[PDB]
Amino acid sequence: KNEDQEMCHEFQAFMKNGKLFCPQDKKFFQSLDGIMFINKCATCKMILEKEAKSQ
Repeated sequence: KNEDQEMCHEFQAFMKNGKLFCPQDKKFFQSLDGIMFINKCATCKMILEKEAKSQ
């Protein structure tokens, strides 16, 4: 429920077995939703890199 457990909600689908390919179609930048997701993209990506430090 809280974003403190699943910060990546839409980008999650962009994860291929632990591989987050955020760089896909940022063209959405031409819109607010795109400007937003794109802002959460580069960020949602580092969210996965954090799991690599736990193990």
